[PDB]
Amino acid sequence: ANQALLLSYAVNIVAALAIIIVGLIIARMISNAVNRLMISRKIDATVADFLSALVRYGIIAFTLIAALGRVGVQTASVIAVLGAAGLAVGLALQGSLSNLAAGVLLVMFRPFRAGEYVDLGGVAGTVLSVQIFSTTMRTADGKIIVIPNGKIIAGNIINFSREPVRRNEFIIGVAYDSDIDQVKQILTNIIQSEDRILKDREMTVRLNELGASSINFVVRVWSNSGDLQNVYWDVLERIKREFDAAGISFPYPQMDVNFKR
Amino acid sequence: ANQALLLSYAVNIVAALAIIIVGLIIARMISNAVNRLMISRKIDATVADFLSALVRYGIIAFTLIAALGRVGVQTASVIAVLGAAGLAVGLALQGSLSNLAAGVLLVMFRPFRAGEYVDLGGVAGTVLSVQIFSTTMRTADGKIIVIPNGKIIAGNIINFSREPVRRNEFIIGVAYDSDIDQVKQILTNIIQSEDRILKDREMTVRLNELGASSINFVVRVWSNSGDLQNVYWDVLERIKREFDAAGISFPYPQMDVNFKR
Amino acid sequence: ANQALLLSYAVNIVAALAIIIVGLIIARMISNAVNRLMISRKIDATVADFLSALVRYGIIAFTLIAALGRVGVQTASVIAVLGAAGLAVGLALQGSLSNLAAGVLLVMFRPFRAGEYVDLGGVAGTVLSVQIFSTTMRTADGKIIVIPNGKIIAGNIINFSREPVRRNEFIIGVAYDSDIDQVKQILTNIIQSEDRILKDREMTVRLNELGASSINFVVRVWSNSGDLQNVYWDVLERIKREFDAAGISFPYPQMDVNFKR
Amino acid sequence: ANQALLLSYAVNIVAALAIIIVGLIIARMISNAVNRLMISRKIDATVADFLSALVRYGIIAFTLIAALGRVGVQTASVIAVLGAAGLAVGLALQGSLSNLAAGVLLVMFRPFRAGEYVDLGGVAGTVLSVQIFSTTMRTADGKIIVIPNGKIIAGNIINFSREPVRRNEFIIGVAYDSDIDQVKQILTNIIQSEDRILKDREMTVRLNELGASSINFVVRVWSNSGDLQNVYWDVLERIKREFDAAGISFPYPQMDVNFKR
Amino acid sequence: ANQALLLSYAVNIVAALAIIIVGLIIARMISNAVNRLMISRKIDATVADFLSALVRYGIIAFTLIAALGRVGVQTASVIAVLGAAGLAVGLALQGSLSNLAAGVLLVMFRPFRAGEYVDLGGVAGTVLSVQIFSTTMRTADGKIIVIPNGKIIAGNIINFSREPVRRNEFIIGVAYDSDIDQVKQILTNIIQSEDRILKDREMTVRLNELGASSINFVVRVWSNSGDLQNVYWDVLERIKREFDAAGISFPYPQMDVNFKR
Amino acid sequence: ANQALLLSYAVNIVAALAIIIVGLIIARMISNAVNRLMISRKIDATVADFLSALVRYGIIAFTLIAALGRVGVQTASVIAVLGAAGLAVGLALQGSLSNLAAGVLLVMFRPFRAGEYVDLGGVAGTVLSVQIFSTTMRTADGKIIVIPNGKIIAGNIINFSREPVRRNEFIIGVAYDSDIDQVKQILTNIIQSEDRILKDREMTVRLNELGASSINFVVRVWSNSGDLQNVYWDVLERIKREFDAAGISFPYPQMDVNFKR
Amino acid sequence: ANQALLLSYAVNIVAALAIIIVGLIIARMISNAVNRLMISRKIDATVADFLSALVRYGIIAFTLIAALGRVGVQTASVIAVLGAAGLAVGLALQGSLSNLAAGVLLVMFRPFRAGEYVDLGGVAGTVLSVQIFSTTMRTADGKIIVIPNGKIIAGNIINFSREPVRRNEFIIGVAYDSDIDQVKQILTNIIQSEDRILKDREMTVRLNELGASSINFVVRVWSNSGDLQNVYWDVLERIKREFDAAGISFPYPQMDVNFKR
Repeated sequence: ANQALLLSYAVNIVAALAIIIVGLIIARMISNAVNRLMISRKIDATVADFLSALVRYGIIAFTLIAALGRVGVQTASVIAVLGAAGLAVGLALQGSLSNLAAGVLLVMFRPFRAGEYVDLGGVAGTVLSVQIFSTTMRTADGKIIVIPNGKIIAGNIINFSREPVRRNEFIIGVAYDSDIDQVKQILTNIIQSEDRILKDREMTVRLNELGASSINFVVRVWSNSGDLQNVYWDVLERIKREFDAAGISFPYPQMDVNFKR
Repeated sequence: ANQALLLSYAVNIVAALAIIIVGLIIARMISNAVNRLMISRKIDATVADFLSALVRYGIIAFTLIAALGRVGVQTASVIAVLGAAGLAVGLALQGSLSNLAAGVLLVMFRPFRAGEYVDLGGVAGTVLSVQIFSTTMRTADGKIIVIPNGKIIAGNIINFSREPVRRNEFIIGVAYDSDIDQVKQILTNIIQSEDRILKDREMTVRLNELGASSINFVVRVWSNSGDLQNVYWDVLERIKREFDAAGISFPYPQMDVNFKR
Repeated sequence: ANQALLLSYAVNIVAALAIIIVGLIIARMISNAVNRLMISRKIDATVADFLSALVRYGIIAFTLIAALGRVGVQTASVIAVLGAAGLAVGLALQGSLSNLAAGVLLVMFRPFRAGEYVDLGGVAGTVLSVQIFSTTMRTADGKIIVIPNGKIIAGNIINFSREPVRRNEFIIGVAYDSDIDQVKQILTNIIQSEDRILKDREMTVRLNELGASSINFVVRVWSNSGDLQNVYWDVLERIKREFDAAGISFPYPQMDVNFKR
Repeated sequence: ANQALLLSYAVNIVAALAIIIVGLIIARMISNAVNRLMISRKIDATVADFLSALVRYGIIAFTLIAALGRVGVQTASVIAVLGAAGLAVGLALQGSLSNLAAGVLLVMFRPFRAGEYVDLGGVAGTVLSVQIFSTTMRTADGKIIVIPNGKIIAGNIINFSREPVRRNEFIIGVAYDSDIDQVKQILTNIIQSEDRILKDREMTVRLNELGASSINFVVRVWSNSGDLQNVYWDVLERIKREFDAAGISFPYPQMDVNFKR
Repeated sequence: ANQALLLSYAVNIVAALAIIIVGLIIARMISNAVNRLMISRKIDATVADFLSALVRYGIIAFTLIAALGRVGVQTASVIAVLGAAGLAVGLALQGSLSNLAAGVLLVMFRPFRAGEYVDLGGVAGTVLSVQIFSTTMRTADGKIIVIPNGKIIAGNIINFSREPVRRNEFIIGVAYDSDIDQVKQILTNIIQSEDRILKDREMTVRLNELGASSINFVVRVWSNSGDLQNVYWDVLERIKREFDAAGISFPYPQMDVNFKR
Repeated sequence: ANQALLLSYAVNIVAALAIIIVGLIIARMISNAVNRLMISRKIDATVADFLSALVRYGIIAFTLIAALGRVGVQTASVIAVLGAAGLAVGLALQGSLSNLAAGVLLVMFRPFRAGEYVDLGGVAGTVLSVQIFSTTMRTADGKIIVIPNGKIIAGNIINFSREPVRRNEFIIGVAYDSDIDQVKQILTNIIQSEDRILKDREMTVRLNELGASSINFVVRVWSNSGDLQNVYWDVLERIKREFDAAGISFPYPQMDVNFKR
Repeated sequence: ANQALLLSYAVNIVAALAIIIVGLIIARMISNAVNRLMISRKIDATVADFLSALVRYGIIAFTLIAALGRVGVQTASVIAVLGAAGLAVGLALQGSLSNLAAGVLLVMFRPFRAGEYVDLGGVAGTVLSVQIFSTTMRTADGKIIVIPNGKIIAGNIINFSREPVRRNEFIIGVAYDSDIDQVKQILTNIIQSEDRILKDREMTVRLNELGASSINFVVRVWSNSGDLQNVYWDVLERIKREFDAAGISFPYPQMDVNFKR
């Protein structure tokens, strides 16, 4: 009956039992605290129960393997398996965490605001709100699109309404017989008569190219962002009316045919 | 016959034997408990047996290498191999775990509900149900599509029926000789006569562009989500009837030919 | 001639020799057991021999480095190299393991069954069987396609025959001079005369759009899944016969030509 | 002159020298054994020499750092660097190892055999042989394609000759004036006169659609895999001859023109 | 009542209590310091509070597990879980960190400057500013685009205004009957009359190809970057005027028709 | 003045100083040896100096942290940082190492040889040489393409000249009025008159399809690889001459027009 | 008042204080040295200050946790967090490091030189210089493109000017009535009259195909790299002149029309 080694072993076993008992009570208390906190705010019953069960299982596994290590059982392989499981969970949650970080960045740097008409990688609409994981926008068609923030941060973010002034472009295709200077002066008169077109900005009216069936002119004018569509429609209808009155004819697809027999 | 070192070795070997025996009985008991639990609920026989065999093999490997470590055999390489295998399994299960996390997020944030007509990255249909891993939707054609939740969370989620009001768009192509104001007033009268078109929303009737063979007008009106298709059909048929009665002719593809010889 | 340290060294060397000898016999016995088990069931000779050789090499390396560690040679670098090799093997087997997990999920959740006509990401066919790694389907052409389960789980799974009722769609292009109400009533009579078209489902017969050379009507009717193709063919032939009898003419590509000189 | 600590240090230095000397002789002997084994079979001189040099360098590094650790120099950073290098090599060899695993799977499950005409993700040809890393197929053009097995396992594997019976499809475009029943009965007579067309399989002869310039019929018949092309050619030529004899005319692209001025 | 082991245990427990108390006060002090520093500069209240809470939780977890380790509870599994969480966070923040590094590189090497018209992988505009994470450019249309720096560093960066001289290219399509030397000399005279075209640079005027309906000439001239568009427009209008005066006719799409019956 | 612990500390400090001094001299000697070896063969001065500096810095860091560990400073965090840096370097060099492994595989298995006309994923040319990292080929146009070996190993490798015999295919489009048997016999006579066409291989001359404006025949013949282009040209010119002599007319795009008004 | 354990604790605390003080002075001295070195060469003030701050923070964290470990506080979790941060930084810098390695390889193997006209994955231009991270090329248009070296190493590198001789190809489309031998002899005479066309290289003049409206000949000739464009232009203009003189007519798009009513 040794008094040193046996007492050391008794200390080890009592310490292991204390460790496991304290771990059990700690897991129970933290489970109760988490349940109370989740009750204190909005939460789903099923998801909250799953979360509490998962954290309880984790803590009881921790204390069980700690007691095993104190007893003398090597738990290095169990630690390796737990690390592998944690890495698997991290890889699984990589996407959601990346979306969360992207949402944080979007909140911080404010590339776009609520109620701001923007285009995000092929989808354009007025932003309603930005959440932690994904934004919500309403298209001009009236559809609702929910875009995760990670793919928003990736790629360009076109902000339409950041600049108060935007430029219109008109492609006018008239017949080759039309008088170049006459067309240019008619277009210039139309541009001058318009009050919503900025006068200090460049007003480009030039012959752009020679198409297959027509000669294409380019008309580039700037206007306020909130009036661009109306300016475009007004200038287009005015151009059509003026060309019809002045005899300028928009040509149909031309063709040159040669007869055989 | 030493009394300290030999007794220490005897303690080590007896402890190793106790560890392996306890590990075997623990593996057997946990296997029985898992089998009973899987019997208590719905499970496949083959899959349940494979799962029980895998967990049994894992636990017996744990206790065997623990006994080896207690005896004195270094098991660091075995731990390295087991960690590599765990990492391989984690990488393999990354996709399924990501789908599970995405499904949890879809349940939580509720981007779309059951019975809600939505479009998910090129496929549109009415959602039937959302499971842990994948959703199910029925297309308007009547087909069933099962979409994993990970690729739903990735990319945009178009929700058609979230907004009660959606906008229609009509592209009317009439001949260049038609009277612009007459066409506009006919379209406006048609829009006014329609009761299902919202009057407080913007009712756009403008000349949109000058096409190759026709002048294109744009007609944009809003209506309730549940009547959009009928409104479109009614307005289209009414437009055709009114243009036929009023003499406005939709032009066939025009061509200008010039003869040689 | 010391009696403590030298005896400790003798214990160490004898223990190392015992460890390596036991490792060799254990490797031989497990190799024999694996060979016997592989003989007891279906296996390839070359692949089984390679597997047995690989596991034998692994076990002998384990016991050799364990003996080195017991002797006193540090094997941490060898453990690092073995861990790197295990990680490389895990990355290599990631694809096959992912396919296995996907196959397990396909068995469990049963998105599609054997003999069920489905479309899987661009390939459509009747499923023959689902294996652990890949499925087999026969296309309507008669071809055999083997699809790994991972890419099945990734992306949508269109199930054609899950819903007993599917909807047909007919696009009828008639000349602009045709009477809208006459065409609609002829189509409605044809739909009513058909017994295989469900009457309780919506039977849509509306003017869909105004094409370049014709006005397009939309005919949407539902029918049983096993009769959809025959219903389509019958309705199409009936429509052609009725339009030919009633004088409704399907227009050829129209063109409007204007002569110069 | 202490007798315990100094003797311990002498033991340490002698053990380190023994370790390094034994490591050198072991590296030399294993290098000789590897060289002899590579001589005993087919190998490249340059590649074999590089492999032997690499393994020799690895073993000498192992024994050198082991001697350093025995002396008392901590080699944890060296172990970290070696682990990083091993991980880099594993990532580099991931592709080749994945190809090897894919080849093993292809050998095991036998999705396709030698001399079997298959299509593998856009390339179709008769398989010549399957190696450890890549297969070889000959296209019908006579070209040789070497396909790595990893990208074969990824994606679908279309096996043309697995099913002894395949289905042909004929798209016949005849003028709108042609008699539907007459065309159907002529096609049916042609199908019946053919002996290589399976009679127990479905023989589909229906009006498929109404094209822009013609009405398209669908003819679907099954035949043996080794006669499909000849059956197609024979049926096509027979159809042309019968339609020419019976007056059925395949229409050229139709056009409806309207004159102005 | 032992005096060595019990005193050692008392030292351990007192040291653990000291460690946890010092950890708590250190966490509180560093939280106060971080809050003060964030108050001293621009910061969001919510984000700053979340950051302080996260760092406080991290530090208290560190000191709690340190106290557990001092007491004697093994915390290796907790360390494994914390390492997995850290790896998950690192993978999540990989994108933002890559953008930060790319922005640093863009600042250092200066591929483009503010106010410099450039094209970045499909989007072209004048750069306004470069931030830590993303740049801002204004397109010629007037739109604002925010581009993350990582995708700028990836792929090419076209710098339009780095070179003071750029080359124009004119594609002139004239009828086959036109005189080649006459067209060449007219184009050369037009090029010579232009003062904004560099004379020391190559002035290419050659017959480029034989098109379907015309023979295409290539005109390549260099000019200053700030005058390229005006030079193009002037040369184009001058070419049209000179060809109209000289009788050179730009041909409409030719066609050769042959009559049957 | 203790004689045990103080002497132990003196041993520790002297051992640390010896370790650092030996590390410095070893780093210097290995740097000199590496510089001499790089001088003995072809090397760049800048790259060699950078490599020597990097290895010197690595070795001095190793010995410095080893001396710190011997003194008693824990260097685990430094080891963690060094491991992270090594992993970063491994990820950076992954691409180059993968190219090296792919080049080794290409040398070993010999999918293609020097001077062998092959196509490698969209680029076709005659291979000049294969290096450790990338190959070089000359296209038929005369251009030089350098292809990294990794993307060669990935994807298919089309070897044109591996098979001595390749098959030609001729698509002949003749008018619908032409006599099928007459065309077939003319083509067969042309095929028979050709001596470079293999007679034992299948010589396919069949009516392939019914095109929009012509009936398409398929002519498939085999020939030696070194004469395929000349055989194609000769057969094509012979076919044109024979059809022109025999009255068979290749039809221009047909059109059927119907007049209105 | 014990004299062994208390003196050991005093040694530990004094050693910890010495470690932290030495760490602080070492961090300060290395910060001063780094600042001096960065002053001695070109550097940005902001970036240099950030780098010095980062390295100072790293070193002070190292020494602080070392002092904690010496005192007795376990810092394993802190080491885990630092390792996670290092891995995150490594993943972030992976792209830049890969670009650096690719640039080193480009310098070493010299796939292309400065002033060498090459095409790099869709962009072609004359290379100006190659830096550590990215190259710079000027397109023939005069634009400047900066290409990171990683995407240069990935994918093919087309080197236009490596081969002194390149081959031209001319596609000549003449009417079906033209005499084949006459066209061939005219083309051959044109090829012979050209002195810049290599005579020892193959001069291919054959009928290539039968197009919809013309018969296409292929003309393939080789020339020096620095004269290819001029040779092409000269041969093209000569061909047009000779065909116009000899009566050979390049046909316009043919059409065969058939009249109804």
